[PDB]
Amino acid sequence: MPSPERLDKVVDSMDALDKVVQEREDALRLLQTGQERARPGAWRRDIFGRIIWHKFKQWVIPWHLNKRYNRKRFFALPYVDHFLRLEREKRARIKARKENLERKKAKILLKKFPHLAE
Amino acid sequence: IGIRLTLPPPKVVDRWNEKRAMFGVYDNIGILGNFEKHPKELIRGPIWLRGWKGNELQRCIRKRKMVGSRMFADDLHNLNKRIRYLYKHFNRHGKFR
Amino acid sequence: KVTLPPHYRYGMSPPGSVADKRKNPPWIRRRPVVVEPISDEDWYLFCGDTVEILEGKDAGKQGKVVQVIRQRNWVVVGGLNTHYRYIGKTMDYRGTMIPSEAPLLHRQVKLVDPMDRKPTEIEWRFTEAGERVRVSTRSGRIIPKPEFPRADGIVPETWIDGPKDTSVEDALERTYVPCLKTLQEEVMEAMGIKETRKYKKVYWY
Amino acid sequence: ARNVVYPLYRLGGPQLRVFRTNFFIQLVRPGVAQPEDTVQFRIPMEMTRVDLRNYLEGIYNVPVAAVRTRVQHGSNKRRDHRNVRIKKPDYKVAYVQLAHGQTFTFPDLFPEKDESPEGSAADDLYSMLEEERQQRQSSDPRRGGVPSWFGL
Amino acid sequence: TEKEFMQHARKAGLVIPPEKSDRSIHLACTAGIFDAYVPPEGDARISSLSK
Amino acid sequence: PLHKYPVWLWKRLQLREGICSRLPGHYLRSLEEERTPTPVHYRPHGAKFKINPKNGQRERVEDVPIPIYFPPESQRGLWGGEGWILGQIYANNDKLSKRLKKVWKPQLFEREFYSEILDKKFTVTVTMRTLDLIDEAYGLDFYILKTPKEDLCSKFGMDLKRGMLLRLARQDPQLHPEDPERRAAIYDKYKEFAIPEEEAEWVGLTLEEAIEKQRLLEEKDPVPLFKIYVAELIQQLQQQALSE
Amino acid sequence: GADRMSKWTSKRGPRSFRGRKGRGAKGIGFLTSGWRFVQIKEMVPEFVVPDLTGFKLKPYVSYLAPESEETPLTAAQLFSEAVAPAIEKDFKDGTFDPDNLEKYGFEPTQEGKLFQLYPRNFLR
RNA sequence: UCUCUUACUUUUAACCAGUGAAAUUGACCUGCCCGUGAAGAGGCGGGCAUAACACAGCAAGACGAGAAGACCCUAUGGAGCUUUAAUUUAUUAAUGCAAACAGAAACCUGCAUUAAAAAUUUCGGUUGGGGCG
RNA sequence: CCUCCGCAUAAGCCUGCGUCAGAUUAAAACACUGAACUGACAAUUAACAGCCCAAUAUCUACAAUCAACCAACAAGUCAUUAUUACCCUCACUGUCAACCCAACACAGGCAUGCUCAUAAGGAAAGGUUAAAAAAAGUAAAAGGAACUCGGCAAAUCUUACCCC
RNA sequence: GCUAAACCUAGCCCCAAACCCACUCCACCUUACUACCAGACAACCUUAGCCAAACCAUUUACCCAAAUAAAGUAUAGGCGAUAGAAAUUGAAACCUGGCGCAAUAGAUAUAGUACCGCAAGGGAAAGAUGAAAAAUUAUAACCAAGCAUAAUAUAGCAAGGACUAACCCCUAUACCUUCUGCAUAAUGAAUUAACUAGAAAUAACUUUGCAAGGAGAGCCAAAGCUAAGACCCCCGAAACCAGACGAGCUACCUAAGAACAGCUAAAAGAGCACACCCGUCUAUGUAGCAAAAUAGUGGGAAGAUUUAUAGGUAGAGGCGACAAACCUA
Ligand SMILES: [K+]
Ligand SMILES: [K+]
Ligand SMILES: [Mg+2]
Ligand SMILES: [Mg+2]
Ligand SMILES: [Mg+2]
Ligand SMILES: [Mg+2]
Ligand SMILES: [Mg+2]
Ligand SMILES: [Mg+2]
Ligand SMILES: [Mg+2]
Ligand SMILES: [Mg+2]
Ligand SMILES: [Mg+2]
Ligand SMILES: [Mg+2]
Ligand SMILES: [Mg+2]
Ligand SMILES: [Mg+2]
Ligand SMILES: [Mg+2]
Ligand SMILES: [Mg+2]
Ligand SMILES: [Mg+2]
Ligand SMILES: [Mg+2]
Ligand SMILES: [Mg+2]
Ligand SMILES: [Mg+2]
Ligand SMILES: [Mg+2]
Ligand SMILES: [Mg+2]
Ligand SMILES: [Mg+2]
Ligand SMILES: [Mg+2]
Ligand SMILES: [Mg+2]
Ligand SMILES: [Mg+2]
Ligand SMILES: [Mg+2]
Ligand SMILES: [Mg+2]
Ligand SMILES: [Mg+2]
Ligand SMILES: [Mg+2]
Ligand SMILES: [Mg+2]
Ligand SMILES: [Mg+2]
Ligand SMILES: [Mg+2]
Ligand SMILES: [Mg+2]
Ligand SMILES: [Mg+2]
Ligand SMILES: [Mg+2]
Ligand SMILES: [Mg+2]
Ligand SMILES: [Mg+2]
Repeated sequence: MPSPERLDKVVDSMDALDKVVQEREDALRLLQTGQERARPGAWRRDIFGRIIWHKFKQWVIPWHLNKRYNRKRFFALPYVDHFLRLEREKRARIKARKENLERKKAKILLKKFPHLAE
Repeated sequence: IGIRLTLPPPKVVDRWNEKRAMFGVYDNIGILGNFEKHPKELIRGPIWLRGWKGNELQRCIRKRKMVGSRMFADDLHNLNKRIRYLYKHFNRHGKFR
Repeated sequence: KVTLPPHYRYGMSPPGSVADKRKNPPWIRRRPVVVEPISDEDWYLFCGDTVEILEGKDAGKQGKVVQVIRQRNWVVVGGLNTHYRYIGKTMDYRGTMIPSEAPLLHRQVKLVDPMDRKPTEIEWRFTEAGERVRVSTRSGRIIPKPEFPRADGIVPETWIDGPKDTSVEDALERTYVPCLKTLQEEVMEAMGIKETRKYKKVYWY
Repeated sequence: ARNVVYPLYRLGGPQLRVFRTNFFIQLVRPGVAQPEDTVQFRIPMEMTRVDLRNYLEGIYNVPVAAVRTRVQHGSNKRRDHRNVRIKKPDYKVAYVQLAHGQTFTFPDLFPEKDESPEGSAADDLYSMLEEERQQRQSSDPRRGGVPSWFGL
Repeated sequence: TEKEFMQHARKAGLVIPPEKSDRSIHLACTAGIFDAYVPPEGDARISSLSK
Repeated sequence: PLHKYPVWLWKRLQLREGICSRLPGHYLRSLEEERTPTPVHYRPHGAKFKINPKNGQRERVEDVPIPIYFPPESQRGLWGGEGWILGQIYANNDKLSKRLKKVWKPQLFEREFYSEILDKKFTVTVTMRTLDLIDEAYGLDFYILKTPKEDLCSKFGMDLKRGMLLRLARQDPQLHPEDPERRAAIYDKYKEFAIPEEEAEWVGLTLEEAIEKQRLLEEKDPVPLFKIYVAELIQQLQQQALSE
Repeated sequence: GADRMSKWTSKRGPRSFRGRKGRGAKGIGFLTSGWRFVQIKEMVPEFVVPDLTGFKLKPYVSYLAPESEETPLTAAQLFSEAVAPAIEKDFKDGTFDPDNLEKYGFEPTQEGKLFQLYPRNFLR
């Protein structure tokens, strides 16, 4: 391509233009309504027991009449409690490894560079 | 094959670092401190091993009744199986009766 | 975009070049070189700043810095600590020998005071205006950051507007007047589009 | 627009209007012979032929008569060093026929004459290699491999 | 049985380093003489004639 | 590694943060309580020490409650704390015989009762224990109010307590609106169970129902920043005029 | 032998599967009896393209421009620049009341507006 | 088909060129006879024979190779199945009583008795080829 | 010279013998243009097909088989009206290939519509020699089951009987 | 001198401390990752068995919220294998560590990816120059088996005694394991490298301390008591139980479809005979083309037929023109 950087400049310009227009609308929405999100939503447990942010959709009939919406379950049954602990402990092992590994790097790094301590 | 062709990197050990020059200090805290402290209280490590000694089965049994409620589900299940196996090994297998 | 392995080793060739791909294929895994941690604020070596070589083949010689690598704390000086390699070699031609510079660690170079061309240590301080500057430990004098050409290479002092370049008088003119209307509402007023039909309420869930 | 929530429409509702569109089309040269009025574009999946018809007339003021689109599958055969299949993204190819009998031919964006520099260009590194290569000569067979540097 | 050789090297040009780089090659000597000198014919005879 | 807290303490840790910590203080105390229910399917010892006939020594004795299984159908009636007993038995009452599974179920009756506070008749499923306890309490309304939560063992029974307590607190005229004298007479018979309406509104609710109830009290559309900034601007302008 | 780790698209499956699965394009109508598709004009997004004649701005900006610091817009900054001068002027005059908030520009409700703010009923 | 086989073509085969497996393998510089031996010897004893060496055939030997083979026996090792093996009726069904009712009954529940259909577990050793221990 | 194959659809598969370039170089041989390998680029354009149906009541005894005879049982594969509501219109998706399931470029498995021998699709022989043994096929004097557990194979195109 | 061999990091393990993550846009319970229509659909229910009792049938340890001590005591128990308290006593507590691992190790992890299986599920392998690759004129020598350099000369567990001399002479029945006894024609081993198998202190003994007392609460003591040292392996079943996943093969069923030339006959679970289905006999093949095929010969081929598609029945079971058949080789 003759000038590949030209595309990057326009894409940066397009994203900057989109940020400015979006920011102005967001500032006005907080003034008139105070809502921080332009799309309605709520925090609901899924079938897997984890807290998720469910983004609402547009419907013509109320939710108590929707055939397809009512099949979707937003509650966790008791048998998911054990799996939640298992997944939490899995992250704890991952978190522990990261914390312990960083300390190992520092201890080794002072052996070859003692001036770091001094 | 199976043996290195070069010498290992040289290792220099500081015989007078902070830890070695102060190793064994306060081991006579009870004798020289009017028995206010005990040398076993200077042990640092697992809460179920400070000032206590036993075989593998006794360590597993003691660990389960002290930190068993804090262990992970996988670790707790492994500990329970280890106790079951060690119970069968020591009380049913061996050369002497 | 940028695709760097977790233990990618930076070298003289910039990342993403054709030579870098051959030198560092995505599958290879080498021992990560130990790098002394240096804060970005603590770093005091910049391009275009003359430094003296403390250790090397030719120590005590001062040369301008053309490139710096923060990842490995590397300093490149033109005309100093350079080996010789054949460039443009083919099957029939032996090649042309050119001097190729070698990187220098930050501890292998030492900044020199502008007044006295001697090695010295510098410490970061502040001026009266509040701008951060570096002050030498001995014979404290201000050493400003030398001017260096930009990465892209555009010279603002030799810049001519093109056919699709906004003029400065139009890129700085303020046309925005704050109000309580969205862009969608404002455009219809300017364009003149009228929509008398109303939007019926819907259910969100 | 893509990656946006389209407001739902009900009977007698307001006209759906888009003021800023994120659709980007690129004109491509057809790989096979096509009619003169036929023009080929690459459009995002979220774009339809009805949107494309209003896209060209709305923005470029290009009258279009017939629009036909097809979805092209991207080959997933490529595998990397980890034996993981590399997926080439699928793209939608749109064929546009001009309305008022206009004929469109894809221009040559890289003319050979323009590529050749009429003005003199003298690279510093290139000059060093060229001059030394021409000055240096092949070893004379009659010299039998004896170095020619020595004048003795 | 799916293992293969690591044949993935391709030939690249060493004529020019990667472009759009601030660093440039520093050269100490020129390629050729700026103005070629042609010694006068018969200088060998003048070698004997030192005066 | 190890968890900071034991697993059985995580339930009470969830009451320290989130919407649970914002629940009323009196309601939170009722959940943490683990009061022992009244024995039903076993006879308590009655004493703390007894003399073992074998060795003639004063040994300590403890009452070990028998686990009770309450079917979900028991939450729509007043079983009096009875329920299914899931246990084992020995054939022919011989320890050397094989062990078999045995389930004991209470005898259920769909009796009808009348509540004076609510002025309504209910057709509920009850056992003989509930019938006896109501007679010992001298009325259904007394039985509901006197019996604690761990002894009622019925979600519907807890809802009746909440309904009755609100009428004893609000002094609701809906109870015989045409009989002012009769209305006061009923409320003077249950005056000993008066509870403030603030605390009587959370009685019997489960943890899940309390969370939703508290969420509704905290649910409101956010105030627009325009209204907030108007107060800030005027307040600053008022102080500005004072300096002038 | 099926590749379960591949993106499921409309190109896979029998005729019923291929016709029901799409690519993400929003519908612009509905199917009537006899499989006859009815297109709604109001469901087709109509592009509001302005006139670009005599437009000062250009896609690029000349390098001879100041490096002004970035000042992201906020609700408080927008309120002070637009609404505050109107309120301050009326406050000095002495005729100010909360009832006239709609006069300053405040919108108590978003209903009855072509462009609602929450939830928004317009495209980008 | 045979007395009684024979001829020919094709594939295979063998040779030249290309590509290139598998079971197998303690180490072998790997002979015959007689004898001996854990009872069937290339290896021990006594005789005989014996330059090295590849290719093509053959199938007597290497108790040839291939799945701890089939076949009998062993185990206080398993499982299926059958039953007048032992241990049970939890469960199911039918009655009885208590309970609970109306004024009689049913449903339900508890405790029993009958079966039904199942559940758990085991199959003592010694001796005896034509027996009825 | 073969063709018991072919073409298309359905299902399945998912770019998998199109172009260009390659230090290229292993598809069970070959290979420079080498290429069923790698990189890059190109592509299959809807009329066919898929994706349908405003509500409430009310309607639908008499097969099919050339449906006309006849003859059945196994008794069958196809229908609306009334009133109200209703007038915007051609979107979306599938479209390639020598292809799929059998660990393989596997002598196997594989639905329907046409062609019933092709107008389509192919190649049994790497070269040589013409030993044994082995597989397949053909021919045979005189005899014709003498072979063998047995007319098994092969030739031929047979008769009669018993058991179940 | 080839193949190779070496080369230290990635990262991990065990503790301590501290209570952890989860809204860029869009999509995602229908066939998930699919903008957009009238629903009613609901969670809760003793674990069992292996195993030990040398069978087995009652029984047989499983954190339940303070270490130690009371104490393996009271009790429980085919009073037997074994199980087992309480009153009471009261504890210190400083995260930033290692007589942990170093690419067959340490997590499986370069990754739950490649790959395998319909699914549940199983589950890898490997990397190595240098300050500089913008020094490849590069990261020199030597090292397993395997080869090459360099085929072989009577005779024999291949060696030993020897010898001027390789052989020739003389002497010599491989190893391990299992058995009374193996050169045994009994087991295992082609070979190289790495990995791979004896854990417990009651008593007694030995060596110190103190001593009618010993011990840093409890416990023992008629020379004992305290402390240390020093004794108790690896691989392999067929099974059993619990909870899941499977009827895309097959067994049968349901829904709505499709196929069956020609001839003879008659309104046939008829005859001959293609497609099609089936697999009688023989041969080839036997790590094959094929974890059941090829060639020829056969049975049926308008029906209790064949077949595509979707759905159903799931192991204490299904299903079955009962073959103990079939339910993913
Ligand atoms: K043989
Ligand atoms: K395919
Ligand atoms: Mg299309
Ligand atoms: Mg050959
Ligand atoms: Mg092999
Ligand atoms: Mg020999
Ligand atoms: Mg012999
Ligand atoms: Mg002999
Ligand atoms: Mg031979
Ligand atoms: Mg043979
Ligand atoms: Mg025995
Ligand atoms: Mg049992
Ligand atoms: Mg159509
Ligand atoms: Mg040949
Ligand atoms: Mg003849
Ligand atoms: Mg004979
Ligand atoms: Mg005969
Ligand atoms: Mg005969
Ligand atoms: Mg025959
Ligand atoms: Mg729709
Ligand atoms: Mg709809
Ligand atoms: Mg046992
Ligand atoms: Mg047994
Ligand atoms: Mg590993
Ligand atoms: Mg060697
Ligand atoms: Mg000899
Ligand atoms: Mg089961
Ligand atoms: Mg089926
Ligand atoms: Mg016919
Ligand atoms: Mg027939
Ligand atoms: Mg059949
Ligand atoms: Mg037969
Ligand atoms: Mg067949
Ligand atoms: Mg027939
Ligand atoms: Mg099914
Ligand atoms: Mg059948
Ligand atoms: Mg039978
Ligand atoms: Mg049988």
